[PDB]
Amino acid sequence: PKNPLLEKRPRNFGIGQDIQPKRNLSRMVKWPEYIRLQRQKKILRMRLKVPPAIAQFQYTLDKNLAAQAFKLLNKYRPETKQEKKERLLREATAIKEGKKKEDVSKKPYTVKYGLNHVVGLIENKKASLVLIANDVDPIELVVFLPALCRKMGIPYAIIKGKARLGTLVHKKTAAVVAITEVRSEDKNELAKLISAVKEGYLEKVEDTRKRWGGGIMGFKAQKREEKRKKSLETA
Amino acid sequence: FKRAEKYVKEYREQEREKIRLARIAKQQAKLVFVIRIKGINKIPPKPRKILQLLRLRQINNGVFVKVTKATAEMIKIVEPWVAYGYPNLKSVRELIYKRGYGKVNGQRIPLTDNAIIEENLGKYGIICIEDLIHEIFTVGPNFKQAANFLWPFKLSNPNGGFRPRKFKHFIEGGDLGNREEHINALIRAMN
Amino acid sequence: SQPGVMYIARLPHGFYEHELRGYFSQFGEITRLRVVRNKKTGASRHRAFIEFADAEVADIAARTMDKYLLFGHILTCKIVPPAQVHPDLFK
Amino acid sequence: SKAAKGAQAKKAAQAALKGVHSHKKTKVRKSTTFHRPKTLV
Amino acid sequence: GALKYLEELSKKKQSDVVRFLLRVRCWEYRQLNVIHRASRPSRPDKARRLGYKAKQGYVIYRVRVRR
Amino acid sequence: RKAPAKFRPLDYAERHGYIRGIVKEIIHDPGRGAPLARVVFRSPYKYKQITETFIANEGMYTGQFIYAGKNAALTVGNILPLSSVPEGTVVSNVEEKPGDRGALGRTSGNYVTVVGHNPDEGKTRIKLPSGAKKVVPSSSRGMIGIVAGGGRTDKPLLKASRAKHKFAVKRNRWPKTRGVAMNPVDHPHGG
Amino acid sequence: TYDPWAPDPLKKPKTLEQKPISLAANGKSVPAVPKPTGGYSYNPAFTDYQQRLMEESEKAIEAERKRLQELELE
Amino acid sequence: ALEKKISRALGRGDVSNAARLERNANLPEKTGKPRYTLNHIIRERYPTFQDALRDLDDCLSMLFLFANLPSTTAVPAKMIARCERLCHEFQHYLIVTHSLRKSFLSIKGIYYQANIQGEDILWLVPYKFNQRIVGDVDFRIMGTFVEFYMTLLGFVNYRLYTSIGLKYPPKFDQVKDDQGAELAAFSLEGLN
RNA sequence: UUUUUUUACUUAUUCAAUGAAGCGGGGCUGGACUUGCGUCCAACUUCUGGAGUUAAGGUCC
Repeated sequence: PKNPLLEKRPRNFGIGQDIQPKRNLSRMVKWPEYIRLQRQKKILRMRLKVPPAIAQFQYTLDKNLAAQAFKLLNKYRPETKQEKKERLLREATAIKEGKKKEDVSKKPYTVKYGLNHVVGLIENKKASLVLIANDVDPIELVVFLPALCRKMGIPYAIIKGKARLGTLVHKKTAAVVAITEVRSEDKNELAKLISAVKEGYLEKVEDTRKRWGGGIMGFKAQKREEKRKKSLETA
Repeated sequence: FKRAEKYVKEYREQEREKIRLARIAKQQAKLVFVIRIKGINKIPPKPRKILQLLRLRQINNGVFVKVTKATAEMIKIVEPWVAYGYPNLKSVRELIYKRGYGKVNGQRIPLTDNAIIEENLGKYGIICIEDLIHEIFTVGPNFKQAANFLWPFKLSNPNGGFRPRKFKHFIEGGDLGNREEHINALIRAMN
Repeated sequence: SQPGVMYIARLPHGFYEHELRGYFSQFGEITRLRVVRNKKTGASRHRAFIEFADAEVADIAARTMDKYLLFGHILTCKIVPPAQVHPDLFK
Repeated sequence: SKAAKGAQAKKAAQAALKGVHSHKKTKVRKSTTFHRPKTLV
Repeated sequence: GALKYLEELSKKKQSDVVRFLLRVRCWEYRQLNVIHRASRPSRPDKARRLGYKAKQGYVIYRVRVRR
Repeated sequence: RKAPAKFRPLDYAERHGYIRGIVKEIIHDPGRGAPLARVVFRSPYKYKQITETFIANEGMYTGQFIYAGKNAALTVGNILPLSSVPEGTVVSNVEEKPGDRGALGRTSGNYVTVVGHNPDEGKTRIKLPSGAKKVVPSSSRGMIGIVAGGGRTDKPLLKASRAKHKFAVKRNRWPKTRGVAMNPVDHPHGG
Repeated sequence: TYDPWAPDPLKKPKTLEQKPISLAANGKSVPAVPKPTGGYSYNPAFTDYQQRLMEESEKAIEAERKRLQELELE
Repeated sequence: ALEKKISRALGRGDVSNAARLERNANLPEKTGKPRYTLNHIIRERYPTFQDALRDLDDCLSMLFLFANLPSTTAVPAKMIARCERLCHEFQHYLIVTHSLRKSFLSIKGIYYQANIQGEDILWLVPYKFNQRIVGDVDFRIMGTFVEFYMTLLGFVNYRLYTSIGLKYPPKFDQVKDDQGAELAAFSLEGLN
């Protein structure tokens, strides 16, 4: 049995009645200027008409193909500081016993990175696959890269994360990575990934990459225009 | 949502397990300590039944097993889900003294006194914790009774004390077969 | 309303009737499914037909799963038109 | 319903193409005032 | 590398892509302070040919002046 | 002078219902020919109550309850949007736009007459004290009645001292020297 | 190795040298391990066992009497 | 800050860097010692060895209790093994100096009274059984007490062994320990 | 493809207010017309110079 002295005291939150409860006012928060600036920058880029050379960066690899690309590319990460020091120690010992460094050091197969390096590789057609980060600021660094890869016949894909590519190449960020050569036990995997990129990204974005982006209205403007069209259709 | 790669991986795991179990069935006294570890998510009915009789449902459950032909066949069957080896006297003593629970009335009762052992196993001449340890370690005539009285040991995860490796399992699958005396390192770390 | 038939090819070893039904039941209800298998040995021939009850559900599944890289295989997922569906396809 | 079947198809397609981490937590703010957070001195 | 392409593209200031980038960046820099620090150059090829290096001790400051 | 004579800021309570205030004091504002009324409202969001300063309409008194909002009644001292009053109603401190807390019809014995409504575009035609016709948004507020202190200018000032006392707190230029009484370098009328 | 017993405040404040609070009723410092009496032996003397039994028995009688009194009051 | 760096390495996938940075953490689950060194605190809190010998009652009761507990996250298994090792070393000193005076079998445990340098030291040891960690105690603050007392007992053991002219720490045989030697796994020989 | 006219829009720019508090769109309930269920319009305090703030309570643990 409950205590008879316990009482229910409901509060009425109508106008002129009891004090309003504490609600979630996050939609109307007076944000700091940097937060407001970055949000309004994103919104302005959504509002304006985006030319196709910039708008094509909104189409990237999906989750499965990006995961397969990173599954291949994590086997070809560059040398670490400790690995390079150990290799240099072995080469120094080989020089001391009178052998060339190539006798104890084999040919390396690493992911090629660095924007000028990758651009030169594309120009000399040494690159077999190119992955371009979708969030490079300034965008002019990579805006010509799909056209360069299309002119030189190189398979490319736009991928999410310069930080994700930096994890591959032991950096904070990486604007672009390229695969030129892999080992013979991964040549079949590289060919399959290249064919998967060609069939599942490039053919699917062949028509959408030429279209203008942006031009999206806000929520209240969209509702106003829908109401206006409904009124015009009714009358 | 479940991925198609998960479906294909699960089929290949089940076909490998079926081939291995068929090979074991076609091919047809020491003390071992067995710890249940994380393995394949889908378990075939015969390994599931062997885990039923070995009381190895939850992860980090440990049991003592007398090595016979039937028990060796069971251990070989449930090898991908267990880590087993030969425990030493220190491991057996520390396990029974620090994590020792008995099964009286179907209940988990900690071994806080010799009276529990005397009224539950006194018909077999086991009247103290040291008598229980002697039966387990020397594998006496009443090893089955002693091991059935002993509740499965709940071993701890050392990775839980460090935040960057908080979700990591302590024992990684892949090192199949008998660990022999190297199970004692795991027992010392987790007990 | 009108059922929709999806033809899927380049299936890897492991994508069989149970896995196909379990995967595409997430997209929608499946009424019929078959895997092209040889009668001599019982092995699959890496092709299957899945007819869903619902046509744009089938279209959505086909557009999602087309050119999917799965275990070294790039899946093919097309929609069989109702004019070209065999009346004895799902025997 | 047809709309329910279509929504289920959209949800399955979205989970297949983008994953299952579709949602994000945001702070409930009972005030419209933002304060500079207190950091280590 | 890419900086030759950046120079050739920076020549085309009345093209659609450069005009769009100039418009959005003009709005952003008008929203920012009159003098403020830039984390990296917005024209890396121009900064590099004027003598900027990505080395500890080189900084970039952005400034607007009334014309 | 302590505070400007303004309405409450246009909030949710005035936009959708009504909020009650109590008139505590009717005070003299130096430099202004009309009295002011101090009115206390509740805060809908906190326990502390809010004191406002209105231009007092005639017939208002201390201890009187007044009501501000869309659903307020048509009584002297109440503050209503112009869409909530009929044609022919006179009002005081009429907002030019909804939310500027009062611009038109503020001095003693003055008012603004609601000539008409255009409900399709949400506009209201009003007549100003100078005789001008204006169109304002219908959500603009006004206080029902005529500003108190009317007939002030009927009494002659009769004395240079009374003019001096009037303009000393008003800061207006007094005494006024004629431009024709000046030199040609002082005024264009000089000479 | 290290063998001890052999601007920063190199001297401790006397507030640290102040003794900790004792929760004992007489206000004196309780030993960390109190000395056990004969009534706590595993095989105690009959007199000490009977003394402890009598004390705990009369305490139990008083506690149950108080509990029944409060139940009657309720 | 080091834990943040280890989390960054694990998130980026640098397993070797994560392991190398984890070696600098000095985790108790790996070392058997407290995460933070309290050696400077010991001298401040005990100005004299006589003060340490007077706090030995609480120290020995806590450490002899915790040598029989299961491994938790607060006190890991290697820490518990080190507590048992320190208790065994103290018992060996008492044996070789014949400093044990009285022993009592109570209903709560075994009381021991020894005399070290004219100070009476009384500590209580549980019977060898399963010990119940109830929720009415603050077990993590008990673990901090254990870390402090194990740091104190290490220095006390070193001072006593050096006073009686024995090398410290004593030789410990892991094979005999795994066979169950307990006290017998220690070999005491003279200094130099 | 371009030049003029008006004719809408919002994102540049401009103005105002606020402690950036309830904006826009749906749902629930009630009322009106309508077609035989779509709109719009309303929820909440008016005899009194009182008081109103630390959530009462419901339900799963």
